[PDB]
Amino acid sequence: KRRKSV
Amino acid sequence: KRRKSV
Amino acid sequence: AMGSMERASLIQKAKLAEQAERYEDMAAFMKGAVEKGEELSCEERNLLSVAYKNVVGGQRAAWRVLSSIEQKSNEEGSEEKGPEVREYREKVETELQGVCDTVLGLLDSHLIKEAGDAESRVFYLKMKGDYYRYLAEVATGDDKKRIIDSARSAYQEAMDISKKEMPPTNPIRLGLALNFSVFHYEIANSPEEAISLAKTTFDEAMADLHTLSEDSYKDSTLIMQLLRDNLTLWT
Amino acid sequence: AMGSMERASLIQKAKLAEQAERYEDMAAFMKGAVEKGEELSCEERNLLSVAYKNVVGGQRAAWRVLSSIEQKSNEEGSEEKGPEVREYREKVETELQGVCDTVLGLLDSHLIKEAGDAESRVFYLKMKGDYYRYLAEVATGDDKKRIIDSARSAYQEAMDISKKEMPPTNPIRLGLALNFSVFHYEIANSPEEAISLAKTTFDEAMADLHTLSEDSYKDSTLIMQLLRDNLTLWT
Ligand SMILES: [Cl-]
Ligand SMILES: [Cl-]
Ligand SMILES: [Mg+2]
Ligand SMILES: [Mg+2]
Ligand SMILES: [Mg+2]
Ligand SMILES: [Mg+2]
Ligand SMILES: [Mg+2]
Ligand SMILES: [Mg+2]
Repeated sequence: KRRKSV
Repeated sequence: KRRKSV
Repeated sequence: AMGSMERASLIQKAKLAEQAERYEDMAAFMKGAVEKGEELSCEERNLLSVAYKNVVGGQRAAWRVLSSIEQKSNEEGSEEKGPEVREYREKVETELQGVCDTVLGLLDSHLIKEAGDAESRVFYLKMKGDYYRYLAEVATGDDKKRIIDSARSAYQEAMDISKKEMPPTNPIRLGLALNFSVFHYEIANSPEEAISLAKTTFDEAMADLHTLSEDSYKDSTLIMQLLRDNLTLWT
Repeated sequence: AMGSMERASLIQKAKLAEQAERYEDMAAFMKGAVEKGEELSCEERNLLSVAYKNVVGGQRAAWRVLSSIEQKSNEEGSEEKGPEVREYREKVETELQGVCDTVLGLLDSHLIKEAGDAESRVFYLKMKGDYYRYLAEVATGDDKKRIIDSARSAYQEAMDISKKEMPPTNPIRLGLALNFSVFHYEIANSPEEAISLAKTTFDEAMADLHTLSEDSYKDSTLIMQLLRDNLTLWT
């Protein structure tokens, strides 16, 4: 799981 | 389902 | 090269390129649209950001695969394989830097200076922080501190406006906070600041959900879930 | 632009581009390697074909999305939206034609004429049939019959050599048959010929599997399953 960005 | 090619 | 195309036809073709998943074309159409010199609507700002996000995201994923192979080549007992892995990681790094410099140049000439409403100004300052953040992911030289500081300054000005002018559930404010928290965690070596900002942002949005319509609640809770995904990963 | 790079460094960088999923770069490195003028090894021929398959496959999928939107715009009671959908489908079509002309030009100058062994000659003639087939998928003018005939002639010469020189389980022979059967079904309006060729090819390979090692059997049965997938779809 890679950390989320938007 | 699309027909297969290779 | 888009100077002879009508603004509306560039916008139309950017939407067709998004349907075709041709994100390089979508970005060149939206860059042509920005260079017409008129301000962007909300829809148009989101086309610009989706196009460049996808172009730079492909470059960043390729750079991470190449940087991983180069780091392995530099471990004790690995064979010397010549300059090719470093040269090709440099090639992909220079094209990614050029896409970030293109976006930063659109923001500086002249999207930010004409953006007066909070929704547009916060959106553009978040983009400025995001593309300095992608420069900082590959920076290894004398300018690295100043590139990190440029990301932090753009995100902090966007946070300051968003806190004053937007509700805590606004999706641009939430995504700004999400990305500034990743900047703290991954770029500024400040994991506690990252976790505090994600927690506070989630909690303040939760307390504001009761004011929303069903569609606004779906938009806000989608991004809240991203903040909770990072909190789970980091804690 | 690859003239100053060593052949081996182009090959090395094509493999790194494949790991990074940078298929446009992989194709330009392999085109540089072919233009060194030496014959290709089996590994190198497969890098060339994987690179261009992936570049042209992205273009063909985008062209089909654009052609579908243009066909809808041309239905009774759809609004006139101007020339943009046709112009952009033309733009993507012309870049796809250019990638096919690049591959066909590598095969004609001078990969086919120096390919004497069956494995190399059949591989290159299958590629010639495949890229004329992708030209025929978008052809709508006076040359359409001659583009279809060029695909059929290249596939038929590859079939003639493969039948004489390779076993019926050879994976290049099987993939040739698979793609010539799709040419018959989709391009030549010959569904019965397509189904006969896929059936015969599957049955003749099944009868030859007993001669194979475990690894060869896995390679051959993978492609046999593609032939059975098309037979299921078509019957
Ligand atoms: Cl390179
Ligand atoms: Cl166009
Ligand atoms: Mg005009
Ligand atoms: Mg203004
Ligand atoms: Mg407000
Ligand atoms: Mg040399
Ligand atoms: Mg020879
Ligand atoms: Mg033989």
